[PDB]
Amino acid sequence: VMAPRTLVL
Amino acid sequence: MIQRTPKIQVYSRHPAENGKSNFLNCYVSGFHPSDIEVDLLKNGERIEKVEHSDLSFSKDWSFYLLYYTEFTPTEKDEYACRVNHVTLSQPKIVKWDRDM
Amino acid sequence: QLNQSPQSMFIQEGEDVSMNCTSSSIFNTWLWYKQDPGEGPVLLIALYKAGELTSNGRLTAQFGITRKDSFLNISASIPSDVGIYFCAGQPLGGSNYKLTFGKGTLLTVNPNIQNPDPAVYQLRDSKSSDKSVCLFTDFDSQTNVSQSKDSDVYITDKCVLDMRSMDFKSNSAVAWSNKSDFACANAFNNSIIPEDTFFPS
Amino acid sequence: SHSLKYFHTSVSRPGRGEPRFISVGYVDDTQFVRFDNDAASPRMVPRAPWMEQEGSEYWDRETRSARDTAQIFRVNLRTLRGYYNQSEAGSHTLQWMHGCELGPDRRFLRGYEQFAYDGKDYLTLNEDLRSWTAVDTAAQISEQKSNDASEAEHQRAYLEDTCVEWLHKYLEKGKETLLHLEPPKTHVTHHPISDHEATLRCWALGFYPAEITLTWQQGHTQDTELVETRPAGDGTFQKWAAVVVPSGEEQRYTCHVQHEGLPEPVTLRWKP
Amino acid sequence: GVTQTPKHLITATGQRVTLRCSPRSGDLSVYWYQQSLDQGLQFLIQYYNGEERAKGNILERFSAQQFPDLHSELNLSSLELGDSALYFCASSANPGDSSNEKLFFGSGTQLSVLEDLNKVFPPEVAVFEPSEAEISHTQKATLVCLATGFYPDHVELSWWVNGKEVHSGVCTDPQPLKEQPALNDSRYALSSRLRVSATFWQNPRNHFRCQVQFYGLSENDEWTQDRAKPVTQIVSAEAWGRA
Repeated sequence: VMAPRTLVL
Repeated sequence: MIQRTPKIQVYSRHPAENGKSNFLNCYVSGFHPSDIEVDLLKNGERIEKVEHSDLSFSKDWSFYLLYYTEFTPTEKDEYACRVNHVTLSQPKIVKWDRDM
Repeated sequence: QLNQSPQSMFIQEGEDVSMNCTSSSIFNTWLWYKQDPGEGPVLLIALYKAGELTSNGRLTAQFGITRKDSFLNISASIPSDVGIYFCAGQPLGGSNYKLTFGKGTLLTVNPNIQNPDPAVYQLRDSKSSDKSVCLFTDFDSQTNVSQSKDSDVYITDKCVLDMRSMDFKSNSAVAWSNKSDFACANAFNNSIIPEDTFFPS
Repeated sequence: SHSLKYFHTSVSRPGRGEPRFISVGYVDDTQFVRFDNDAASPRMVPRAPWMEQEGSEYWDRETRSARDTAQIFRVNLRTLRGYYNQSEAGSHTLQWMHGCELGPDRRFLRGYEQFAYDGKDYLTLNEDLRSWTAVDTAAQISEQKSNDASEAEHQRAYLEDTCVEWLHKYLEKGKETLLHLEPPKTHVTHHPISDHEATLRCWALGFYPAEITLTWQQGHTQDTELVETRPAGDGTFQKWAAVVVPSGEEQRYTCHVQHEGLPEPVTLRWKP
Repeated sequence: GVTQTPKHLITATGQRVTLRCSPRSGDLSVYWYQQSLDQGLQFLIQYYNGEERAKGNILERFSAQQFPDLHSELNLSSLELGDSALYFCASSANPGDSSNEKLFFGSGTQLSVLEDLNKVFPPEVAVFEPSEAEISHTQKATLVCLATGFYPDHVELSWWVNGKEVHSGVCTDPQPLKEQPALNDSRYALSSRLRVSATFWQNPRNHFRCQVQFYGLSENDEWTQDRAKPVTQIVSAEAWGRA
């Protein structure tokens, strides 16, 4: 599964 | 900005055999940006049935795609793939060699 | 999903208070909100790192190395701390801007009353009529006043005013009815009041 | 040693419309999933046969992760424009790669996670997986923001536990395909240049994994042509190594092939 | 700032209602919650940069949207009695801010779903003069105000002394009383005290005025009844000092 959370840069 | 020119490779899936069906691949890699025009040609004329892979990238962020078409080779027929990117002055065309 | 404890808190003015919060799953950020009746919840404290403790005035919150608990502390209680204290959190692994809320903890601070001189007065209306009110006033913090035992009788709970210039605070409950069968002495009977309560004529 | 790796690309499209979000999932050297928002019906889909029968619950989760990333990345693209004092005129590229590697014991070895803007490194999760480093000096704001809000903790949990739990789920799901070793079918070919010269070509064909080593000796380091490892199109890979050999004295050149699927490293020479 | 319109709303069962929210300038996220009589903040729906982000069990009859200008709309229809609550809108997600995920709420939309709009009643305001038995004992004078027979409890009590609003000595009830306790749609009562010095009350040049701001029916609302239209109106009761 891909990462459920990313970054708000 | 990072501008990287493609690394083109025209080849077949299985060893070429006059009359025996195969797959013609034009594998473009090591390029940036994403935007690329790729065409597969038969005796100068463009192939319309041509299909491709999902845009992915390497550890260096350079992209890689594989344009493939089902084809049957004869010794009479000659094939090549035409590639065009922002980094290219004029479309780079490379011939398919059965021994390469 | 979060769980706030205790559901309700009855504290005396000046006393310190603690509030608990617990998740079923591991959390990564904790937010503490206060909600004054009918107004929007307003941010009190944000906690980002495990075991971190951050304060905002007399308020102090803790992260909890467990990653499943957080506490809020009000240092010296002033009666204005009345309200709902909501606990919100960023569940670990939750997509960006996903954050659960608790169902809140109700805080009730009881004001300190200095000079209890209990009394029940009768007030006149600005229109010449029998229609008038009864006033229970200047009573201590321990008087747990009860509702109207009748249909036609109406009694309000203790309200505390401050004449901050003269620096004087007083407790007061209002009583009113329509009946002729309505007197000051009969007004507060179910509500347990002291023997030393003033009653004029 | 196995790896669950993912490749995310978002390209802003001035004039065309909304940006293009593409997700590409890999189990070792095998692509197994993809999400493309250019499509009208955007969903995470199987790209390997051992994913063809999985169930809605899975596809639903994965479409949501991808959809919610596309949403953030669309904003990130306009944020990155501000950092770099760029205009609405140009098309820029945001790339995010994340992955976990297994040890020989089948237990978590390492984890990586990075971001790039316009093909150049931007922000990197440290080897410890506990903070972020601004590789670019424009990435300094993104770096404070992400360290102060403890973002690394979300990724540390994915890379260390989720990624690994699933890498095994997938490895089992396609045991027959993924773990099976297809060794290279070798052969040497002769292509004469002039009367004086001739080219000897060593062919490694139809091998899985893509990792291989091809060498020519008499050690003959001096000017050997080596092409990039290429995909055959059916899951296997291809590679060739060439050397300029003087006419007649062909057998003096030996080809050394080393691949995982091979019990004995194979050595070749041309047969006329 | 988080601006919500309308601040109050009274309507009939079956009817549709639309609630607006204007997020904080720069904030990209909008959340809709509903706070019932005891109940906490039960979440409804979330938006991010014009698109839907999360759904939290909306009634199907509940509908929402965020426009390109990040404003939002919460549609509720066909309205049912139990949908009476405070609807809060929350704003966050400005990428400019360091703590993006910090949520900001607006002073909500109070929705009163009633069966009959003829059950709507404004208050009766009446100010009560201090006891001369209190003045003699305490040397202080408590004025008492009552706002009676009002439905629903969409009111705001304020005291005004010599033209300008006072807060010192003031004491409004935190909660109103039901006039008919064992009754649904029972009219309300509200008390508030104002205590002054005996010598302040005893001066006849001093004007005290209790003021109740009732929030009632819209102008577009149909008023069939023979009695006055219970609209949004200020209902005051005044008194002057006496020796």
